[PDB]
Amino acid sequence: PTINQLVRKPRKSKVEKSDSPALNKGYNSFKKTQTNVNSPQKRGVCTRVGTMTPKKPNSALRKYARVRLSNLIEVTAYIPGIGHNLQEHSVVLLRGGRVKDLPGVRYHIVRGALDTAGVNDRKQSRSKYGTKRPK
Amino acid sequence: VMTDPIADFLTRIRNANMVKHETLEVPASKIKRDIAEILKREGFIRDVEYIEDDKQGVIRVFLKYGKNEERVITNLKRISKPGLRAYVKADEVPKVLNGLGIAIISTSEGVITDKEARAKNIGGEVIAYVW
RNA sequence: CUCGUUAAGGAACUCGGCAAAAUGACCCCGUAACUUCGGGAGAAGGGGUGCUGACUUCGGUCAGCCGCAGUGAAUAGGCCC
RNA sequence: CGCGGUGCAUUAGCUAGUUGGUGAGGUAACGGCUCACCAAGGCCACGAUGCAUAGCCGACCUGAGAGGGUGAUCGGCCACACUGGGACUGAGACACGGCCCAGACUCCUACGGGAGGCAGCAGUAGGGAAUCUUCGGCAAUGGACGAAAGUCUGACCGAGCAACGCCGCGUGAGUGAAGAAGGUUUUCGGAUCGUAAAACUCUGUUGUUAGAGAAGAACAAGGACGUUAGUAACUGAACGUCCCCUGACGGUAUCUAACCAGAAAGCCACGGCUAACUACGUGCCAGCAGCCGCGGUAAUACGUAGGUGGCAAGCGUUGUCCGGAUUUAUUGGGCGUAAAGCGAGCGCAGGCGGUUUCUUAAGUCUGAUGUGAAAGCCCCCGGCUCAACCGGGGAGGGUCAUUGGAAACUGGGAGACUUGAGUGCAGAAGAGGAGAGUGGAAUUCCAUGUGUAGCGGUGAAAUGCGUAGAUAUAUGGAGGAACACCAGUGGCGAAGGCGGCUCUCUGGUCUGUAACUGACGCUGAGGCUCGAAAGCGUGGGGAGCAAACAGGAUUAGAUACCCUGGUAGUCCACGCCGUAAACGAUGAGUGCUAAGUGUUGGAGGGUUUCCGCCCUUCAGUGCUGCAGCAAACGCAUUAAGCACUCCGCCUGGGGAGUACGACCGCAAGGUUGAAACUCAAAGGAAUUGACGGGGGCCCGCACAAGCGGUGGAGCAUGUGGUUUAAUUCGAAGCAACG
RNA sequence: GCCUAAGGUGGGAUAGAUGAUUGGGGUGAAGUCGUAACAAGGUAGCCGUAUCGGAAGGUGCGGCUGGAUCACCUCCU
RNA sequence: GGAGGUAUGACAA
Ligand SMILES: [K+]
Ligand SMILES: [K+]
Ligand SMILES: [K+]
Ligand SMILES: [K+]
Ligand SMILES: [K+]
Ligand SMILES: [K+]
Ligand SMILES: [Mg+2]
Ligand SMILES: [Mg+2]
Ligand SMILES: [Mg+2]
Ligand SMILES: [Mg+2]
Ligand SMILES: [Mg+2]
Ligand SMILES: [Mg+2]
Ligand SMILES: [Mg+2]
Ligand SMILES: [Mg+2]
Ligand SMILES: [Mg+2]
Ligand SMILES: [Mg+2]
Ligand SMILES: [Mg+2]
Ligand SMILES: [Mg+2]
Ligand SMILES: [Mg+2]
Ligand SMILES: [Mg+2]
Ligand SMILES: [Mg+2]
Ligand SMILES: [Mg+2]
Ligand SMILES: [Mg+2]
Ligand SMILES: [Mg+2]
Ligand SMILES: [Mg+2]
Repeated sequence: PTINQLVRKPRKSKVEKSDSPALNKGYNSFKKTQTNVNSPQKRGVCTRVGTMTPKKPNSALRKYARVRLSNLIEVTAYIPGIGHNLQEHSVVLLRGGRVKDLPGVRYHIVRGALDTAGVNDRKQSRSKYGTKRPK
Repeated sequence: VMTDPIADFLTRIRNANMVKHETLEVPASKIKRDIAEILKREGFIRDVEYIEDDKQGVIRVFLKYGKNEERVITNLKRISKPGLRAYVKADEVPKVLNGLGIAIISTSEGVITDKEARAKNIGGEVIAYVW
């Protein structure tokens, strides 16, 4: 471009965006608007717990939960690990991160936080999946 | 048209240098005369001569080669394009190739080198580097 | 039967707002969707109107006065989706 | 008051005390600050107005820097005090813990009436992913008041909670083997956990206990003296020197001594990117996963165990910012084929601009002066047992400001010149365009005769037409459309596009000429115009061709390809549409840069009886090709090379040229033009293979030419199913089945 | 008495949430229907437009080569 | 010698 062009219209950068828009918003019941807040984790209520079939190179029953967030955005997350204490209406805590198998799951569920029971008999990579030491 | 006869002069030099021609002829102006004299007395050219004709003084150049083959000039480049003109201060005077080339500057004193400018503590418009 | 008033409410009447009531003249402001760009439109919605002196450059205007009320009575669209 | 700092034009108009003036009023003060009167001005594409967003800054994080992002703690300016308004008091408010009023919200009432406003420090509820004790003292420092003691002070000093962060020390150290047991593994020999352990020697950072016990404190007042200038004179004021007393923290820091190795290490990862490997279980399930991707009976990728590696009182994970990302390229990118050159032109505004004298000094360069607070970054110092931290000093920081010079360059102004641009003279070419008419060939139809059984069509046929005279043949006539040869990577035009012939009107281009103007030019958003074919409106017309459609065929089907018919439409005039593989898939302009060859229109020259040939030169139009360019293909004086000016355009693929909005349109739909969500690819060029209902060459019981068989019967044998207690297992196109 | 906040009424503007129903879009190991494109993809393909049709797509008009094959002219080597 | 025009094939591996 010519410098005249670059003054008549400047370089307008490639607009960016997040891999987790649901975490980057909030809600005040008074004015009832999306409040933009950069929150690492959130709370939600599992509105469904089920299984899904992953993409073609893989084959499995991937455990998901559809969840109703504090900010009233409904979100599909993954239940990592082996086993869960979850049901519909079960309070849950959510963190970010894709699950490359299904597309519609941009989020993960956290273990050891709330009604989510810690994983059972997991001794390695233990902070992850949230289960206390075997003494 | 000729919106930049200085850069036309520089590019004509570059083209003749790439084909390894021996001389040049150019419709001249006083700034071209200054630049040609600087190159003459800095070692990038063998010789330069003038021609007076009614429309405009022609200036002819006689280029320089270490051998039949080797070139003294490698490439030039104008910085004040003029679409974005380059004015610089006595500290922001460029140093072409750490002193192995030369920048050509115009100042209150006149058309001079980065040597003289960075010595006198003046600056001005930069119009050409020479690798 | 033809008329006139009516407390509070106000279509609960009724097949159904039937009938009656309300609006109604003039000046000014302002006037939507839609549209065959002509209209819709007097849309809607509002305000003002009497008398007496000054004032205009002749209609506007200012001040004052009286009344519950000033097209003071009669005659003149109910409107919108 | 200058200047500066955020997004949208899918926001182009905005204002009316608004703009200015004459008066008057008003404020601490200027002024439309306010009122009247007079006038209609004023702001804006250098982005006004509107919408959204936001306290600004020093500074903080990152970065080579340019820059980006943030505005927490500390400091500065601003604004607010339940929401809105208004004043009073006062030097100072239109006042957090003041007043009045309106509103919302709550509280106490004896039910008559009152009262309140934590975004002060703590603290409660709620929201939330989540961020503190309803602590002590005014000893310090600072502030109000007071003559002073002193009173007040949730400012502030301190303490408390939180591994929230940065720094520091720990969690013992020495000796101790071809190496205890046990764990894991094993090639069953051994290997590793491993000098790690046990054992012996030492220590007490730390911890427990007991003693000693700082600074931070300066003071003020008070008791004493002394000096000054004021004194009629002493108290007294100012100044100096002694005495006097003052600590929440806290009996904490700190120091000493006694004692115990004793009470004190975990987190993540180990397929590659990435440092770090085996065993068992599991078997595309369980699960892993930042990306590539692991897992389907032998998983260094799941889970566990052992082992190792990186960090360490932390580790890991999410979320946010920067960088890498030159992935918005000023530094610092591109547009022939990958993303992208608007379809093309005419031109307002702006951007840029030939040579040159003089002038200025807006830009530019430059000296000095001031300021850029402190804290912070950085450099040198110094104190905290070092370090963090703390303090001192310095440095730097501004597209900063005033003054003072230069002026080379850009700009401003007064000129001057002709090369650029254009006018004039004379010539050249041309499907250049619009209007008008005219033509011969051919088809179709009609008429007249000849003549009579098929014509037409196909891979096959068939539908059809034809005995009522077909086809065909010969002579005319009507009607429409297109122009054989010439005709050519030839010509013109900005493009689209334009081929018969003549005439009317008209445009641009080229060559010389060197008379004339004398930089007048180029680009050109936004606008205006033109603009293939299809298509729309009105009315004509309609020969042939031909969507739709019909029928015949084909086909598994055939809403198609084939055939026979055939409507709109194709054509004319006007008005709309405004799209294209609108392509040289290459914007316009200018200049420079080997050569070769043809060719179109010219000009000049040297010959030639002219013709013609040759040399030079301009403007185009093709091919080959050097340099250079290119990812390659390819380009190369008709650039995709070197350069400069301007415009348009791109920032992965899809969603999507969609939606919303606006404009345009009779309508169809066009122009502008996203996001959500989704993938880790999409793509370009080229290479090797393979393939081809692609070509060429060749060969083979491959076909052809032939002979004899299998498939049909019966039996033998093998195979598949099926039955079976079992009918053992294997073999499955050629290449399993005597 | 002027000025005046709040308030009421009125018609508009603007931004968002929700909305029966509907439209296409994207993703999802082994569902269905054809086989449109890639070779001459078996009718060369694609671009624009119109029209048709279950669907790809087909047909007409115009354009392009980002078109394979055999047969002529012009050009260059 | 070369250029311009003149029917179907499960998913993964
Ligand atoms: K603010
Ligand atoms: K306020
Ligand atoms: K593992
Ligand atoms: K028509
Ligand atoms: K082949
Ligand atoms: K074309
Ligand atoms: Mg009544
Ligand atoms: Mg009723
Ligand atoms: Mg009635
Ligand atoms: Mg009346
Ligand atoms: Mg960088
Ligand atoms: Mg308060
Ligand atoms: Mg490795
Ligand atoms: Mg793991
Ligand atoms: Mg295994
Ligand atoms: Mg492209
Ligand atoms: Mg400072
Ligand atoms: Mg047409
Ligand atoms: Mg070539
Ligand atoms: Mg045979
Ligand atoms: Mg037999
Ligand atoms: Mg045999
Ligand atoms: Mg096909
Ligand atoms: Mg095909
Ligand atoms: Mg059809």
